Formats: sequence, C-alpha cells, structure tokens
Amino acid sequence: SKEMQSCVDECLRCYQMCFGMAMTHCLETGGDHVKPKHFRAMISCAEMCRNAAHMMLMKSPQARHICEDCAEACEACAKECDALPDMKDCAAQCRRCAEACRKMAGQK
Amino acid sequence: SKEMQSCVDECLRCYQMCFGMAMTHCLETGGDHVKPKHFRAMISCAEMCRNAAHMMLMKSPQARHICEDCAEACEACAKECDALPDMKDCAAQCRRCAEACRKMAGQK
Amino acid sequence: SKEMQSCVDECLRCYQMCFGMAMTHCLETGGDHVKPKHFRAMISCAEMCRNAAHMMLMKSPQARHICEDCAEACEACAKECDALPDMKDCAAQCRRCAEACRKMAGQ
Amino acid sequence: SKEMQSCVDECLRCYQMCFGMAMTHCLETGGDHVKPKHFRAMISCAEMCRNAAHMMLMKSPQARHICEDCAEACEACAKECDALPDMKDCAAQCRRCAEACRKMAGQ
Ligand SMILES: [Cu+]
Ligand SMILES: [Cu+]
Ligand SMILES: [Cu+]
Ligand SMILES: [Cu+]
Ligand SMILES: [Cu+]
Ligand SMILES: [Cu+]
Ligand SMILES: [Cu+]
Ligand SMILES: [Cu+]
Ligand SMILES: [Cu+]
Ligand SMILES: [Cu+]
Ligand SMILES: [Cu+]
Ligand SMILES: [Cu+]
Ligand SMILES: [Cu+]
Ligand SMILES: [Cu+]
Ligand SMILES: [Cu+]
Ligand SMILES: [Cu+]
Ligand SMILES: [Cu+]
Ligand SMILES: [Cu+]
Ligand SMILES: [Cu+]
Ligand SMILES: [Cu+]
Ligand SMILES: [Cu+]
Ligand SMILES: [Cu+]
Ligand SMILES: [Cu+]
Ligand SMILES: [Cu+]
Ligand SMILES: [Cu+]
Ligand SMILES: [Cu+]
Ligand SMILES: [Cu+]
Ligand SMILES: [Cu+]
Ligand SMILES: [Cu+]
Ligand SMILES: [Cu+]
Ligand SMILES: [Cu+]
Ligand SMILES: [Cu+]
Ligand SMILES: [Cu+]
Ligand SMILES: [Cu+]
Ligand SMILES: [Cu+]
Ligand SMILES: [Cu+]
Ligand SMILES: [Cu+]
Ligand SMILES: [Cu+]
Ligand SMILES: [Cu+]
Ligand SMILES: [Cu+]
Ligand SMILES: [Cu+]
Ligand SMILES: [Cu+]
Ligand SMILES: [Cu+]
Ligand SMILES: [Cu+]
Ligand SMILES: [Cu+]
Ligand SMILES: [Cu+]
Ligand SMILES: [Cu+]
Ligand SMILES: [Cu+]
Ligand SMILES: [Cu+]
Ligand SMILES: [Cu+]
Ligand SMILES: [Cu+]
Ligand SMILES: [Cu+]
Ligand SMILES: [Cu+]
Ligand SMILES: [Cu+]
Ligand SMILES: [Cu+]
Ligand SMILES: [Cu+]
Ligand SMILES: [Cu+]
Ligand SMILES: [Cu+]
Ligand SMILES: [Cu+]
Ligand SMILES: [Cu+]
Ligand SMILES: [Cu+]
Ligand SMILES: [Cu+]
Ligand SMILES: [Cu+]
Ligand SMILES: [Cu+]
Ligand SMILES: [Cu+]
Ligand SMILES: [Cu+]
Ligand SMILES: [Cu+]
Ligand SMILES: [Cu+]
Ligand SMILES: [Zn+2]
Ligand SMILES: [Zn+2]
Repeated sequence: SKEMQSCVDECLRCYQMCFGMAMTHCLETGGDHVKPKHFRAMISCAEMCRNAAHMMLMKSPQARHICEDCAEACEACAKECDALPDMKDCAAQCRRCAEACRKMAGQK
Repeated sequence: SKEMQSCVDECLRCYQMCFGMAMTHCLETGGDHVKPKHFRAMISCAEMCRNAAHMMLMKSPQARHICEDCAEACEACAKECDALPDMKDCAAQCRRCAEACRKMAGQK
Repeated sequence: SKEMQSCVDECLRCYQMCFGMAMTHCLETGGDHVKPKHFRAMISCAEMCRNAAHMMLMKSPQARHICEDCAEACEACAKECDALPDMKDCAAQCRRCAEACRKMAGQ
Repeated sequence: SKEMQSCVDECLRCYQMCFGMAMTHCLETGGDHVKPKHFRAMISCAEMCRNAAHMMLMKSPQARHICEDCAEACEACAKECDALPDMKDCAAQCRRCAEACRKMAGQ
C-alpha cells in the first residue's frame, strides 16, 4: 500500500504522457507520429495504464495480473517511441512505468 | 427507464462507432481522416458517449445534464464527419444519438 | 471480426449488467448486496468488461490476452452472484460473457 | 499551459481520493458509507473527475464546460462527505478540486 500508491501514481503519470502526447503533439505533427502501429501503441498503452490504475485503486483481485500486462504494454509502447524524433521522453516514461508495474506485480 | 435503456444503448452504439472508426478506418486511411480537428472531434465524441452511458447506468444526479452535453458533442462530431468519404454512417449514427440524448435529457 | 463483434457486444452488455446492477439494485437493497467481496467483484468485473471492449475496438495487440483475463473476471463474478436470488440474471450474463471471452481469446 | 496541468493533476488526485475511498474504506466500513446517495455521489464525482482529466488532456473543445460541471460534482460530493467520520480529507480534496475546476473553466 506504499509500493501500491507508487504504481498508481506511475501508471497515472504514464497515462497522462501517452494520451496527452498522442492527442496533442503527435496529432498536431502528423507524419510518422500518426502512423497506425505507433499511434495505436500509444492509445493502447494509455488505456492500459489508466485501467491498471483503476483496478489497483479498487484493490481488485486481478490488479497484480493486470499490472503484469501493463508492463508489457509499456515496454511495447517504449519500443514504438524509440524511433521517433521528440518521443524519447515518452519512451523513457514508458520504461519507467514498466519497471514499476513489474515491481508491484511481484509483491503481495 | 425505457427511454433510459434507449439512451444507454444509443450512446454505447455511438461510442463503438466513433472510437472503432477512429482507431481502425480513420487511422488506417490517414489524410483527412487524421486531421486534428476531425480526429479530436471523433475521440471527444466517443468519450462523451461512453461517459454518458456510465453516468446514466449509475443513475447519477448529473446524467440528464451530461446527456445534454453529449447531444452537442454528437451534433458537432456529425458535422465533422459529413465531408469525409466512408464517414456517412458515422455521421448518421451521431445525429441519431444526438436525438436520443435530447429526448432523455428532457424527461424524468 | 465476427466472433470479435460478438465479444464486444457481450462485454458491453455485461458491463451494463454488472455496473448498472451494482449502482442501482445492489446499492438500493444493501445487506449482502453491498458486502465488500461481492460488490468489489461486481465493479471489478464491470471495469474488466468495459476495458476489454475498448481494447478490442482499437484492435490492440493485447486484446486476446485481456479477454482471457476478462473470462476469469466474469467467472469469478458469476460465482459471487450465485448466492443471491435477485442476481441470477447477472450471474447468467457473466457466464455467457465468459464463454464469449474464451472463444475470441482463442482465435 | 500551467493552470491546465494544474486542473488535470487536481482532477486525477480527486479521482484517486473518491474512487479509492469508496472502494476501500467506505465499502469496508459499510453503514452510512454505503448509503445510496452518499456512495453514488462518490462514484459519480470520481468518474466526473476522471472524465474531465481525459477531455482536458485531449484539448477537447468542451473541456471548459465539462470542468464547470466537474466543479458542481466536486461541491455536491464534498457536502455528502462532510457528515461522515473519516471522510474529512476526501471532502477537503473535493473542495480543492472544485476550486481548480472553476479557475480553469474561466480561463
Ligand atoms: Cu502501475
Ligand atoms: Cu500496479
Ligand atoms: Cu504505466
Ligand atoms: Cu505512458
Ligand atoms: Cu509523437
Ligand atoms: Cu506519437
Ligand atoms: Cu501505458
Ligand atoms: Cu505508455
Ligand atoms: Cu501500468
Ligand atoms: Cu503500462
Ligand atoms: Cu510509445
Ligand atoms: Cu508509450
Ligand atoms: Cu511513452
Ligand atoms: Cu510514447
Ligand atoms: Cu506506460
Ligand atoms: Cu506501469
Ligand atoms: Cu501497473
Ligand atoms: Cu444516450
Ligand atoms: Cu441519456
Ligand atoms: Cu452519443
Ligand atoms: Cu459516435
Ligand atoms: Cu474517417
Ligand atoms: Cu475520422
Ligand atoms: Cu460520436
Ligand atoms: Cu459521442
Ligand atoms: Cu451520448
Ligand atoms: Cu453524444
Ligand atoms: Cu461522431
Ligand atoms: Cu464525427
Ligand atoms: Cu459519428
Ligand atoms: Cu464520425
Ligand atoms: Cu455520438
Ligand atoms: Cu446520445
Ligand atoms: Cu446521452
Ligand atoms: Cu468480450
Ligand atoms: Cu464481459
Ligand atoms: Cu457483467
Ligand atoms: Cu445485488
Ligand atoms: Cu450486488
Ligand atoms: Cu465483467
Ligand atoms: Cu461481470
Ligand atoms: Cu469481457
Ligand atoms: Cu474479447
Ligand atoms: Cu469478462
Ligand atoms: Cu462479464
Ligand atoms: Cu457477480
Ligand atoms: Cu458480474
Ligand atoms: Cu453478472
Ligand atoms: Cu453479478
Ligand atoms: Cu466476456
Ligand atoms: Cu472478452
Ligand atoms: Cu480539473
Ligand atoms: Cu479542468
Ligand atoms: Cu475533481
Ligand atoms: Cu474526488
Ligand atoms: Cu466513507
Ligand atoms: Cu463513503
Ligand atoms: Cu469527488
Ligand atoms: Cu470528482
Ligand atoms: Cu474535475
Ligand atoms: Cu470535480
Ligand atoms: Cu467527493
Ligand atoms: Cu464526497
Ligand atoms: Cu471527496
Ligand atoms: Cu468523498
Ligand atoms: Cu473532485
Ligand atoms: Cu476539479
Ligand atoms: Cu476540472
Ligand atoms: Zn493477463
Ligand atoms: Zn454540462
């Protein structure tokens, strides 16, 4: 319930990063920033992180498993953000969240 | 509670239309389909319709007001979808939902 | 994307059932209807089903896995709804969704 | 901008407070904490705050109006949390968010 508020805070920060970037910077730049695979990864990751926050906040039985999946979502989205100019901060945030997701998924 | 299940069904259908089209057809086509104003309208409308469904399902005090706003979101999004090839079904759905939103917002 | 529109429709129906029942019938009845384990199962299942719908609608890479988990959520919530006579429709809906979740997760 | 990231941060904090309290402390205590009007206000307010954050993050045209409504949700939920033991922090947070909502709705 300390590593927990940590994972919640991290997943909400990452939700903000990925959803906020997609719908502002990426949408406004166009080009590679809105190519299906990259953009879908961003929206997918943002929803996973927001859904993970929710499941943790209600102390769901499946919170630990959901965060395990959120770690994969975060990792996949980091890879898709590495190639792009301006997306290196997002990719770092996603890798940071992925670590947090993995830590709390392995505690009880 | 009949006009109610109607508004819920309509807003969920419209959520599916706008969010599903944005993230599949629009994202895959590119061009006009991902221009910021049009795309933002689609994502905005989808979330409004999904949020309206939620507030109705929990019999929120603000459900009637939220649907009033959802009607405007739906109308605005219909206008943004009129110009675009393959978006005519979406635009019709948005106008249909806007009507449903307006009916239930004016009853008890 | 036929078994897919099926899973979407089912998960949205089940979201409606579990969230709508929790916040209306269960909240209004009280008693066993708002006991933590039962109620948390309901809210948890509702969010899983709505999250699953979303991930499927955007053709997320992880949609198959998420639905696998949604099947377990639905099954667990069905068990928690069995003991109350007024929750029999909810429990059936959850078992129906769990089947749909399992079909599409294996495609 | 600045007052914007402020409203987002505040609405997400308030979402955390109201949803996390409802589903933990309130659900676990029962009694007044799960009476329909109070509990519905908490869930409603949490969703309003989370929905407002979303609409702001995507720079929706309707973000200003939505936050206006979130301010009312926050105020109403604060009133419903004032009476209850252990809900004093929640009520303060709701009043704080309501102010933030009102600032950005007017800028
Ligand atoms: Cu997390
Ligand atoms: Cu977590
Ligand atoms: Cu995350
Ligand atoms: Cu992120
Ligand atoms: Cu970008
Ligand atoms: Cu991007
Ligand atoms: Cu994420
Ligand atoms: Cu992400
Ligand atoms: Cu996460
Ligand atoms: Cu994640
Ligand atoms: Cu990414
Ligand atoms: Cu990402
Ligand atoms: Cu990222
Ligand atoms: Cu990213
Ligand atoms: Cu992330
Ligand atoms: Cu994470
Ligand atoms: Cu996580
Ligand atoms: Cu509606
Ligand atoms: Cu409505
Ligand atoms: Cu709608
Ligand atoms: Cu729509
Ligand atoms: Cu389109
Ligand atoms: Cu579009
Ligand atoms: Cu729409
Ligand atoms: Cu809409
Ligand atoms: Cu609507
Ligand atoms: Cu609408
Ligand atoms: Cu639309
Ligand atoms: Cu539209
Ligand atoms: Cu539409
Ligand atoms: Cu549209
Ligand atoms: Cu709509
Ligand atoms: Cu509507
Ligand atoms: Cu509506
Ligand atoms: Cu499903
Ligand atoms: Cu389901
Ligand atoms: Cu359900
Ligand atoms: Cu019940
Ligand atoms: Cu119940
Ligand atoms: Cu469910
Ligand atoms: Cu369920
Ligand atoms: Cu499901
Ligand atoms: Cu599915
Ligand atoms: Cu499920
Ligand atoms: Cu279900
Ligand atoms: Cu259940
Ligand atoms: Cu259920
Ligand atoms: Cu059920
Ligand atoms: Cu149930
Ligand atoms: Cu299902
Ligand atoms: Cu599913
Ligand atoms: Cu705010
Ligand atoms: Cu705001
Ligand atoms: Cu708020
Ligand atoms: Cu709150
Ligand atoms: Cu409480
Ligand atoms: Cu409470
Ligand atoms: Cu609140
Ligand atoms: Cu709130
Ligand atoms: Cu708010
Ligand atoms: Cu608020
Ligand atoms: Cu509140
Ligand atoms: Cu409150
Ligand atoms: Cu509060
Ligand atoms: Cu509260
Ligand atoms: Cu609030
Ligand atoms: Cu606020
Ligand atoms: Cu606000
Ligand atoms: Zn999983
Ligand atoms: Zn309004």
